[PDB]
Amino acid sequence: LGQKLVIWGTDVNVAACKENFQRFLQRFIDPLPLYMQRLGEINVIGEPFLNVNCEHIKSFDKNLYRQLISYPQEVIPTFDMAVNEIFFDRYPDSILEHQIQVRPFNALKTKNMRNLNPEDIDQLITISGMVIRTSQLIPEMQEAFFQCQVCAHTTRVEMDRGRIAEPSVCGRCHTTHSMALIHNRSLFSDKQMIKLQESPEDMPAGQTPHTVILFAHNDLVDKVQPGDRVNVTGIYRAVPIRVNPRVSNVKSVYKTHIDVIHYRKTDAKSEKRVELLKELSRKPDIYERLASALAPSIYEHEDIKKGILLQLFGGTRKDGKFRAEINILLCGDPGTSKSQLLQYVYNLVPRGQYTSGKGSSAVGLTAYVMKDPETRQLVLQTGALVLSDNGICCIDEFDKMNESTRSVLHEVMEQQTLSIAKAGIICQLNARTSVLAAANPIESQWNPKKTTIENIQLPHTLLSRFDLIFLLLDPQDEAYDRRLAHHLVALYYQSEEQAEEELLDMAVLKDYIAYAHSTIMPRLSEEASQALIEAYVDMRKIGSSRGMVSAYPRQLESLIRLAEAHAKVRLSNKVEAIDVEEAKRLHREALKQSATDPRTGIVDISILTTGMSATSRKR
Amino acid sequence: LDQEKKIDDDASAHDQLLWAIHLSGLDDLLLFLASSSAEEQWSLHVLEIVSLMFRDQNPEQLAGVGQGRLAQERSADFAELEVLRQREMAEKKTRALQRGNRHSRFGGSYIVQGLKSIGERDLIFHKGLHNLRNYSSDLGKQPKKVPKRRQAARELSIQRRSALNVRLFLRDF
Amino acid sequence: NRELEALKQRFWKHANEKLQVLKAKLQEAMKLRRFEERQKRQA
Amino acid sequence: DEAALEVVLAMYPKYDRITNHIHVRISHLPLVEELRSLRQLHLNQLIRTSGVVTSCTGVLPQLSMVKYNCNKCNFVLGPFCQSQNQEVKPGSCPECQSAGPFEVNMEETIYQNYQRIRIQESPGKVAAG
Amino acid sequence: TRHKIRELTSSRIGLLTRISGQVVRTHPVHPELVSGTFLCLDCQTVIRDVEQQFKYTQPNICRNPVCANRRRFLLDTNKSRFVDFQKVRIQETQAELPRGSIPRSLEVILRAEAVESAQAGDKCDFTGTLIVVPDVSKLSTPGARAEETEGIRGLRALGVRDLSYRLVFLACCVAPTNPTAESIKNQMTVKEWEKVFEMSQDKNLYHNLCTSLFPTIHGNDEVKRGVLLMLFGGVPKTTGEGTSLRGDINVCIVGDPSTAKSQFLKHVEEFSPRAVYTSGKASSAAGLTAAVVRDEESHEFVIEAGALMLADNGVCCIDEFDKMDVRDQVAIHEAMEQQTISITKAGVKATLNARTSILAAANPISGHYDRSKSLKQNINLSAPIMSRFDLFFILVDECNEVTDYAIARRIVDLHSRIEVYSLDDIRRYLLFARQFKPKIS
DNA sequence: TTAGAGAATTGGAGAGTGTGTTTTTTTTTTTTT
Ligand SMILES: [Zn+2]
Ligand SMILES: [Zn+2]
Ligand SMILES: [Zn+2]
Repeated sequence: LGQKLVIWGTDVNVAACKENFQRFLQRFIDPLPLYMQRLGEINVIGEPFLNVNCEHIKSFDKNLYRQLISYPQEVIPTFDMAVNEIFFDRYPDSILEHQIQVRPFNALKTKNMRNLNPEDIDQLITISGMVIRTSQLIPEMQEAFFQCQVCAHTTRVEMDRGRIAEPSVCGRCHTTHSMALIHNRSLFSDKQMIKLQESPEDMPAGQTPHTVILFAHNDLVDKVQPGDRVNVTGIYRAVPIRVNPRVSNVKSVYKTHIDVIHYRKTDAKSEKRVELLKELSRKPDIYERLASALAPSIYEHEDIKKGILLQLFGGTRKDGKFRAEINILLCGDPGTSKSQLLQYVYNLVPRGQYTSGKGSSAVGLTAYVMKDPETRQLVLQTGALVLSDNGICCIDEFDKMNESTRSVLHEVMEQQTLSIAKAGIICQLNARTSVLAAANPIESQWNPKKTTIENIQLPHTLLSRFDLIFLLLDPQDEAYDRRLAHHLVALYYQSEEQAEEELLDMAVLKDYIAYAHSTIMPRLSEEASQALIEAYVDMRKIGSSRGMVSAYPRQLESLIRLAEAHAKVRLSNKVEAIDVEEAKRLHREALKQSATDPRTGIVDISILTTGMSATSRKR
Repeated sequence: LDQEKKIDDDASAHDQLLWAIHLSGLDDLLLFLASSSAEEQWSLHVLEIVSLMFRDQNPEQLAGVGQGRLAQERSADFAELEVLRQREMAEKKTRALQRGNRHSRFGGSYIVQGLKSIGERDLIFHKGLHNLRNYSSDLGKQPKKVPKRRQAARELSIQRRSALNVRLFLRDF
Repeated sequence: NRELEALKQRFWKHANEKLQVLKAKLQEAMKLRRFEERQKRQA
Repeated sequence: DEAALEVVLAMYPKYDRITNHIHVRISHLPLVEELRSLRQLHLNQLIRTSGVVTSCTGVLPQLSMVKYNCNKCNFVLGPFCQSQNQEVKPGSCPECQSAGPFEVNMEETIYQNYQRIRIQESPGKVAAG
Repeated sequence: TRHKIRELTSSRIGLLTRISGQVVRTHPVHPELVSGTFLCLDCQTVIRDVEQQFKYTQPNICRNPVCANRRRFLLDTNKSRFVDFQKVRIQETQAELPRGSIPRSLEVILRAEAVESAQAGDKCDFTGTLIVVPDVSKLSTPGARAEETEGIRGLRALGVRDLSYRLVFLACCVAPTNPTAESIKNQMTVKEWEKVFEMSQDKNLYHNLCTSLFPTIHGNDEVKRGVLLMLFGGVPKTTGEGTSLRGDINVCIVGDPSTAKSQFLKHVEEFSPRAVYTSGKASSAAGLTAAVVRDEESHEFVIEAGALMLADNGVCCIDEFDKMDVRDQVAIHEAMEQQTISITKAGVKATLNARTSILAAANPISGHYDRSKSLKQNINLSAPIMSRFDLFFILVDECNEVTDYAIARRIVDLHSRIEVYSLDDIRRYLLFARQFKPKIS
């Protein structure tokens, strides 16, 4: 009889605790009838858990909060009984896969990892931390299935605090030691170990971080990945560890872990958007508005931002084998805004990647095979170019990569696939990725006398794959530098009402790009086709006259990509001479920047070859 | 014992043997020997043959056999399958309610103040709050070995529905 | 379909697990042994 | 092997001084198998395979018919045949039933040459990568 | 229904499930005991069909009802039944991998007909059951005695130890996730026979096949013919003394970087099966031919296969052939004519088959061709390398306005309007025709 | 017709026997420098 129960060594009545929690659920209303709304949400969604705020419990009833914190192992099952009783007193014929779990949580940490003490054992705590590792899924047996190997009579045994009461005899027949555990007829539930470090923001000065073990079960297992930051609420357990696996002597010093009751992630940061985006797309100069919205924190390079915008939108993928991906390269000294552009667009785009061409990079560009250290089994770590198979791959320090990595990037750009010839493994991985690269001069600062290729010292074959190439040189001009300095001091005097506005602009830019990618699929009009065709012939004219060469057919492919992307930006769904003219303009601006020899002007064969015509006749 | 695990509606070795008798026509010779007044000397023999022939059968079940039995038995098999499945699902749900929605090493202990233990102290309960709705003192007890003398007698064979051709032949016989 | 069959014939012209095959082709020879011994005994 | 020994001692009556057993080896068996294609169906059957020898032990002495001194008395346990499957444990002495730390009688034990090789598929018959 | 690797939770234990995954490592095929036949040593009774758990199990009792023996049994290996067994690691396919996660690996068991049907790198659909496999080293039984999370406890076989579990998928079927002369004949259909016969009787078949294989290419009709004959190939032969005569055809396309030289290679590679595209510069330690690298598991020198080895009995499309590393520049001599790659290094001696047709593409020195000079003067290939190729082709970017007009028309038509023979038909006809072995009149 | 006193068989407590355990450096070699 439930009314006779008290928690062991506690003097708290289980029935009274259940009634107090029931009236809490029935009458708490003011977070600004609260939790009956959550019960209805459970009823329609079908998720068997209820999140409850311990501060709400405290403000409703201090004593109930004290009981919950002190004796969670009994009080939380009491709350489960309370909530299930209420839920099935209402909604009488709704069906749930499981009984509801109450998941009490504190909004902020009550303790930190360094101050956890034996006084806190079997007590509900909340702590903040960063996740270091997450184990494979561990099945925990919940009900053992036994079958008699003599007469096939079966029985089921319930789990008593982690040990089985194995039947020593059969019931149907009477043979001894005949009941065998049928492992895959038994019942199991999910379990997982998590290793959690104290946050860098929470560590004391100059100390090595402390770490705790969490154990999650059932539905909380697969909610947290390594690198995440979480406020975890759970019961601080202490368990013995046996001195060696074949002996039941245990060390006097106990191991500790946290049974997870609740996770709250603390580093995470439709028609109501579509209606805005539809009219905003037909607003005038939306192209300029989006391009200027890109990277507000730096002084403006209009054509660089326009090219990055068209890279984000991309062409149209169709089938044959032509890449819709657009490749962009940025050049300039160290200390220019190119790395800020890379990091910004990596934060912006979905399926993005950011890595360094240098061999010291955090995640490599090429794919490799390694022994998973926590498992010892091989894992195929596909590089960033394969991980960004439907996004932008940002490559900082693009000049410093070794020749093997240059070959890998040549393969990825030409074929949009990465070959795997690892030991045993043979496969063709997919790398339909838009590469945004940032190179440096081999010298300290950009040599004006030498060409782009002569300064960055990358092969002309790989340079020829990029659709656009730009330079971040700053003039020795007061007209530019004075206004840049004004922009910089204003950026210091940035405030939160500007931060929110720029965040809203970036968010609607994200929604715009996602909505474009979702459905909008441009096609070529006849006038656009004629414009592209005569554009290729026009680019060939200037070189074919006088006997040199000024263009080659892959530039027509680049122009097609840019025109399709611009139609995608303006939501036209039909490519037109407007898009083709913008493509020609931006492509020729990129050529004016990158392909300009200091003596003879724009030379096309400086991309097809190392050096240029003047050098070829100087030697 | 190895090959008596045949499922119903399948031709066991005995069923195949009876089919051999049927196709050979020795069944008609047995009917002749049973009906003959002159060869009455073999009556006990013929009785033993007929007994061993009809060893496995049930009279009413055999008499119910006829032309339209395939559809009847197919539908009956499907319906019985669903009945068995529903019973197992119900028992699984009851067990899932009897245990809690927390793992077994989730602790917690209670004192049931009214219940005296085997001593004079109040009962301390460790098997979870869910079990106290239908508490019984034999939750964790091992049953007892019935000694050899007291072990109840068990039925010597399961019943299986023999092959339909053999059942039709035995009905006609 | 005669010309198609002729093309099939040309491709067959250019056209150019085994323990059971061994046992079968050997079983033929031992059957012949038994037959010849039987005939010689009955002669 | 028994029949071949009979024929060999018919041809050369004094060959028992040189040998006590003739090993019949089989060549040109049509049951050729690839190493990658061996299955449980080939178990306890005479197979023929090809490959490159990639490892070899030294020629080691292996027990073939082993005799053991009793751990207490002077009796010697009977000839036990080595199987390639497990270590042969002597059991208990039939004179006195002791079963303690028995030891091999090296002089009365019959040994045979043993060499364990590892073969693998030839590198031109394996696929690239 | 299909399930993700992330969805293989304990709720799926024992249920029929279908998953997609990429094979990472396949282990050797073993014989696994499925049912043991045992002899009772103290009454000589034979117990058949003893079914095996995830531990090697003897009879629980003797089949003789009055026999008291319960641990002294001897397996009869010749009368027991075994199954072919193979375990393979897989991981999540590239498509299904959630963003930012480490790839989650899984262990899959293949049995009987299914063993060795999947190779590392293959993307396969596995149909079967998620099951749970105990730590069998902790279990002690009469058959065999026993060898940071706490397992379940209290079994007699387990003693004072604790039993942990791990999840393993048991695949009853394996297939790819998205896929002799007589063998060809029987595999293909009557309609395919009719189409093959039509092509065999077709007039202008030469130019029809050229146009069908190379639609994007404007002009260069002779280069198209050369590449088509390179695909068809000659007849390999073996001399009386056992040396081989080369059958494969080698073709090199030199040209300015603005020409269609790479596009020929792309069309060939996307048409033909078993073909490889590669650059002259290596993406790996093994470039075109092969390399010797230290095994990360064994710390031992092993072969790493190159593009030609991967293209064995196929076509290797080598772009930027002028930019080979010196190891490939030397070993390509043996690979192109003798069709072998001979390696003699520490820990490895090997002759590796490279029976490949090469389609090379190359740039002139200084990046443009000069018609006043010979090809030997225009490219950096040495005379030994030049002698290997059966056909050489040169592409010069003529500054001809009508040709540029036609090029732009064709390209933009391929991008806008497009949205004789099909490539599948040519694949079937090539596979049919390559089995012919013409004789010399 | 029930059940209780004397003899024989079976359950299991416990006494006795046997088994298993507590990153680091120098050197080579191929490829890459
Ligand atoms: Zn039983
Ligand atoms: Zn002795
Ligand atoms: Zn026995």
